[PDB]
Amino acid sequence: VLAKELEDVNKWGLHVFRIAELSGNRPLTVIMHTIFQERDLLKTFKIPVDTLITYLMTLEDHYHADVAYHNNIHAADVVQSTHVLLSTPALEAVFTDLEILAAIFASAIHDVDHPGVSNQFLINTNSELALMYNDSSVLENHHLAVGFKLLQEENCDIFQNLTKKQRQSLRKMVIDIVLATDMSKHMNLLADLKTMVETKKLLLDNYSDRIQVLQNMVHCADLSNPTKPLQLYRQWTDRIMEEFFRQGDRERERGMEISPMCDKHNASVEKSQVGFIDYIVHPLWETWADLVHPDAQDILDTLEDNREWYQSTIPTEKFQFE
Amino acid sequence: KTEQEDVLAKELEDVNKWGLHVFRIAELSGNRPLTVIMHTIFQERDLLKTFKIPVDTLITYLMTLEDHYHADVAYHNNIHAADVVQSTHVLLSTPALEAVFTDLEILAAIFASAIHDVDHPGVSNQFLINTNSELALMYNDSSVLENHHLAVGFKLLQEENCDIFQNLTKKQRQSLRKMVIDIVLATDMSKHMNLLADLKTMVETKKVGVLLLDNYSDRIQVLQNMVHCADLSNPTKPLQLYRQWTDRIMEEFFRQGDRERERGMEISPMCDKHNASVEKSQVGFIDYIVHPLWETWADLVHPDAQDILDTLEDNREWYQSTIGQTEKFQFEL
Amino acid sequence: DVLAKELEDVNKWGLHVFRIAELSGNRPLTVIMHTIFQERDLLKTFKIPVDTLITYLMTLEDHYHADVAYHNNIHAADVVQSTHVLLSTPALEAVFTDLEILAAIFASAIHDVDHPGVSNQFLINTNSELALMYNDSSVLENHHLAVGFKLLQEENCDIFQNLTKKQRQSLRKMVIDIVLATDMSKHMNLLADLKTMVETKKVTSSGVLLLDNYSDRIQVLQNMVHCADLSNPTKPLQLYRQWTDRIMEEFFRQGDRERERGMEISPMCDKHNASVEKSQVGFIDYIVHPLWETWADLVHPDAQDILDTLEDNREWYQSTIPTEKFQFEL
Amino acid sequence: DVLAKELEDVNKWGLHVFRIAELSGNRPLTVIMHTIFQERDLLKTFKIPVDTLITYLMTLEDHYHADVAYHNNIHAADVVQSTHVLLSTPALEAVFTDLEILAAIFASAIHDVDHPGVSNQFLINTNSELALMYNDSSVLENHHLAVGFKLLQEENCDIFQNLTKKQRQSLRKMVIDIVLATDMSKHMNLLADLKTMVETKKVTSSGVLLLDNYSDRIQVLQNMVHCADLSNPTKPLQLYRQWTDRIMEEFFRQGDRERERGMEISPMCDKHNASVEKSQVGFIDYIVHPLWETWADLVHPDAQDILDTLEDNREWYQSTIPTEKFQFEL
Ligand SMILES: COc1ccc(C(=O)Cc2c(Cl)cncc2Cl)c(OCC(=O)NCc2ccccc2)c1OC
Ligand SMILES: COc1ccc(C(=O)Cc2c(Cl)cncc2Cl)c(OCC(=O)NCc2ccccc2)c1OC
Ligand SMILES: COc1ccc(C(=O)Cc2c(Cl)cncc2Cl)c(OCC(=O)NCc2ccccc2)c1OC
Ligand SMILES: COc1ccc(C(=O)Cc2c(Cl)cncc2Cl)c(OCC(=O)NCc2ccccc2)c1OC
Ligand SMILES: [Mg+2]
Ligand SMILES: [Mg+2]
Ligand SMILES: [Mg+2]
Ligand SMILES: [Mg+2]
Ligand SMILES: [Zn+2]
Ligand SMILES: [Zn+2]
Ligand SMILES: [Zn+2]
Ligand SMILES: [Zn+2]
Repeated sequence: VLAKELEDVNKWGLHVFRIAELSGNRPLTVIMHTIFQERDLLKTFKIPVDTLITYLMTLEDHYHADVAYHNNIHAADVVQSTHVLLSTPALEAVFTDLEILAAIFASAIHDVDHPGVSNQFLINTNSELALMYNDSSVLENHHLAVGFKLLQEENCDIFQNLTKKQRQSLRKMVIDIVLATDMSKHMNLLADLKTMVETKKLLLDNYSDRIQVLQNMVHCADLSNPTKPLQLYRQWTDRIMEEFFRQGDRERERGMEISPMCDKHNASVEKSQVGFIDYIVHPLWETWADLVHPDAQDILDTLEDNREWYQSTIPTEKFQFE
Repeated sequence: KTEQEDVLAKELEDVNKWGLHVFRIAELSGNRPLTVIMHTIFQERDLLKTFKIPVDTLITYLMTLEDHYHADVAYHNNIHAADVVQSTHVLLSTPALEAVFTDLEILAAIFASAIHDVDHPGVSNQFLINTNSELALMYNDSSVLENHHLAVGFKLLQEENCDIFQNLTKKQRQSLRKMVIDIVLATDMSKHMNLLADLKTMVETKKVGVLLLDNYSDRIQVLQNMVHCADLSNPTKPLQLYRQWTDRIMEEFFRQGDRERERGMEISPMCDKHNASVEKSQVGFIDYIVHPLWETWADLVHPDAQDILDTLEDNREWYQSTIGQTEKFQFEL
Repeated sequence: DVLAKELEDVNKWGLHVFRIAELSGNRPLTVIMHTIFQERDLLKTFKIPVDTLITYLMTLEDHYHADVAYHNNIHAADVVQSTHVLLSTPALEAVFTDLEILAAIFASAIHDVDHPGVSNQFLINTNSELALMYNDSSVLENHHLAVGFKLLQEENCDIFQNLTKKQRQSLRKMVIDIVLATDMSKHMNLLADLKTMVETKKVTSSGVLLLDNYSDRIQVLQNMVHCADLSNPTKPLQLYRQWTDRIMEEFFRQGDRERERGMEISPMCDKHNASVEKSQVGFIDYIVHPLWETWADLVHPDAQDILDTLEDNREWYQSTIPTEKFQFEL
Repeated sequence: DVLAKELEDVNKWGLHVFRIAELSGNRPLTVIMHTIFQERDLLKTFKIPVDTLITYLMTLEDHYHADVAYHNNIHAADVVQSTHVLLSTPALEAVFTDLEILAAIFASAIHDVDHPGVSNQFLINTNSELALMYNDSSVLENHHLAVGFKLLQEENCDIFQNLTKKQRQSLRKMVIDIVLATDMSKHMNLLADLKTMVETKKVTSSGVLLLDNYSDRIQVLQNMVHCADLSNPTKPLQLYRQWTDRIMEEFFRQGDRERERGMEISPMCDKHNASVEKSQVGFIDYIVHPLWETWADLVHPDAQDILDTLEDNREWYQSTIPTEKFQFEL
């Protein structure tokens, strides 16, 4: 049964692919709806249930089924991971229900309508998307537009019983969160959070500090694959690489320079994963674990066990460093 | 999970708390308080794993059992059974009884609570005796209903897919069966005096952090009295709930009086709507029956049952604020 | 010390006001008022010397009766603080000027000063000096205002000493219009006017209340403090139950006075034939809910969590029931 | 204090034995045995002085090697508590006497005492004095018993002082029969006998297994402790993985010593060419699953959830795969 798998909704390491299969490819709808009930978000913001389901299905339908990694399973995973991260004891009673909703809704839409290729592929091919967004956070800008645009379809406005101020406030937060998922923003985000860990009171008594924690939270949820039970992590690696190698096949067909990690004929899958952890995932997830000491120690330890597992198996690093 | 199912699940989180809103749960479940509460308590206590009880079999039995409580009966219906089930579930987890009872003894107390008033017709044993009912004739005027409640609770195990005990060994089943019988037959009010006197004697010479109970007589004594305490637990509930229980039992009692009047029978204690004092009857019920029982219990599990005993005396005072045959009656138990 | 940690809840509906009264040494109105004024920076804004404030607040509080069980300095503190929370309601963000805000809180602090613990009609029946001065019309409410303003003239008490004449004359007007609305005989007409406002309701582009003339701005401020006054049945049940126990003791003393004197006993003042729980349900059904129902719709959906408790507490009192003509004809 | 809360789970499969070892101050065998003796009333039944029991348990436990990653006191404790759970399975209710229970529990407790963390073959090929003493046959298993019984002779350590000669001679025969059956070279015939018993299984009138001869009775107790000994994979994955890490560390220490000495490296002992997950899968497919499948048959349906976990945990090891001649041979 599906229902019995959803009981793990509050735990790190939910059987997410299992839920994907059991709900008939509706992991984003079933998990988002569970969490909305679990958090009493339908009562608080008077979201009609039919309106919520209809929107969620709509949002899910706009994730591509042929995209290996950035599809509805990835989106459900980031939504659920943010739901767990919100519930850490060191952030207890820190966020309002509007900020809670924002981080969770921002996580839901954060990759909607992904074509399975990078911003630069879109930029180099003179895509209509890159032309509209002036080669700047092309997809991340797009994910937001599509996610907000989708509220306008029949019976999809889930924010209809929010006041003007609540919609303004929510809208600003969702934008600041999803635009922080752009990787060219990782270095400054980690730095800003590095500073907060050093001068913290936990209390956050202005918008700039509050959006900043919420930004990094969803960012860690986005970069959380390596911190998961290994049998799930392994599945995230098979999926991203399948997507990456496809862009490489596409770049190669077109006579383009093949991107970092996209060459199936020259792929150090294992070495790239240690590089992802060493350069990006671990440096961030360690700074999070400081902010919320010791709430993520087992998450941090799972990360180091996976890195060691991937190391043992070793029979783009320029890109990781920058 | 529907929107009503979620609100019901939100109510069900209080299953471990005295004064659960059992009437809201009755409404929210589509009049299935006993199925939902029993199912919850079996999950919580891992009784399905422990006794390898198939889940479909457990739900099919629960519904079937609840279907044999009479909807038209005002007190001794399925909301009452669920209340005694839940109240026992709480009393079992009381700090001073921690790790005292085996898995089978726990199943026995809970199953006994569920079945203990099944198929109650709304009338006393004496009404059934005086009318020469077949029930009385079968059970020789002795614990007529209490025998019936048991007979029926065990009978329904034989319906299709209803045997929740199918994977117990003969030893396990013979033990459980004997404990359920000891517990339900203890709910007959003609047993109140001995049950309490023996409990008083236990408290007197009681060994202990948690209570030490070594032989069968003493363990069955505590279990019988615990369920007897859940059975007599209305006055110890928040006033909002206790008042509902009173209206319900008085509506039941009054129906029996009207039947007794119709038939030119003598009207039973507390069943006369043209001459009843609801409040006065409650003070008697507490002073003579419920308080001396809950006082003793609170001694046994001290100081776990302190708020409970305090609610009891607050409620007695409130019924005192608002104020013969029935005092004679209550005095002799 | 201990007080300081309770006073952090001054922006919340349900402040432990009775404990604050204990910890401050029977000085709740002074501390809660001083707290609210610093919180709203009303001293810097209006050039109020902090010693002049505290002296006046001490003076005002002293003129609340320590022997009156309900209408004392704890009730005033409670009305001040409930107005303070009601002024921060989202649907009213940036609506009211600092002067209009000072007016609301001032009015609430003074609204019951020198209350003798008996009704207008007791004063009127007995030919009291007060009823003869105010011509039997809003006797106590006129007095509360008059005392509240005359204490400004005691030593080092004039908190408005640095207000301009236009500010002073405008503040005075608003404070008067507010407190005179607390006479329960103005309730029927106050609600009618608040109702007609919800049916012809204008809202700013930011979503908040659009009030552009004086009649409507005062109207809202009148009902707000009127809601703060009748805010007991909407607080946590532990607070509410204490307010009922206090109002009745004070009602009962009035009845004892009326019996002694051969006077007809006022509704709810007979200790020998009393229905405390059922009169609470009547208070809620006929007066409080209908008022808070129309406030909720005025600030929709801000006042939902408060309306839910008023309906919760009505149920707790309803369940404990073993003067209606009075409640009806308002 | 936090220890009492963990020892509540002593009757339960999946007890947090590592957490109990940290909380007792590296005394899992002493606390766990003591708990079980208190819960089974064994001290009363056999007039075992309580100080004698503790001194013995501290002594026995002191003789498990601390520097050994798997075959240490934690493993001894784990096998004791697992047998204790298995003895209580509903399908064996009232089958075994008190002295047979005492025998299985004591046997579990002593079964790896003074284990040096290397195999018999290693002790044989290096001509150890222990191999010489035991003529290369069940070298370690003979030693664990000799030490286990030898320690009864230390000061205040004779837990069997108040047992009659008949009882002592009977307990001793049983303990020896049980521990010597923990030699893997006996696995095949022990299992073959369990299967036989399952095929010609008799239940009593009250639904528990019938065993009217010593050969049948000791078979079951041998297989029970054999099951407890091979129970790691049937534990919560979180417990199982610590067991797997600890054994492989122990195996890998021996491989390093064999390499150092120019010896052939034993199966699963080369840290440079290891398949930690493929080994657990094979360990389950060849040894653990055939054993527990047959046990779960004997005690049907008592061990269904134990068997289900086994089957979940195998699949987890398949998923983490990026020796077999040895496994199959047994
Ligand atoms: C589990 O395996 C992985 C999962 C996700 C990523 C991402 O970078 C995802 C992801 C995200 Cl969060 C945001 N912009 C694009 C993508 Cl492609 C990933 O990438 C490794 C890696 O080194 N990532 C850095 C990076 C920077 C700029 C563009 C693209 C990538 C993984 O390792 C192969
Ligand atoms: C809160 O209101 C009540 C709830 C339950 C009872 C019972 O006695 C229930 C109940 C139970 Cl436990 C067991 N045998 C029958 C019933 Cl009828 C009750 O009765 C008061 C009272 O005085 N009961 C004594 C009595 C003795 C023998 C037969 C019947 C009754 C209540 O007060 C009127
Ligand atoms: C918590 O319980 C109460 C709290 C306050 C009141 C008041 O009405 C106070 C209050 C106020 Cl606001 C204004 N003029 C006088 C008083 Cl006495 C109250 O009174 C109930 C009630 O029915 N009041 C209606 C009324 C009062 C006076 C004149 C005309 C009409 C309460 O119930 C017993
Ligand atoms: C959690 O994982 C394990 C746990 C226990 C064993 C044992 O075999 C233990 C153990 C036991 Cl019961 C009895 N004689 C020695 C040991 Cl070394 C184990 O060994 C693998 C395995 O396949 N075992 C077979 C075997 C036969 C003969 C001698 C040694 C081993 C594990 O897998 C690596
Ligand atoms: Mg993205
Ligand atoms: Mg009965
Ligand atoms: Mg007044
Ligand atoms: Mg061994
Ligand atoms: Zn993403
Ligand atoms: Zn009953
Ligand atoms: Zn007032
Ligand atoms: Zn062993």
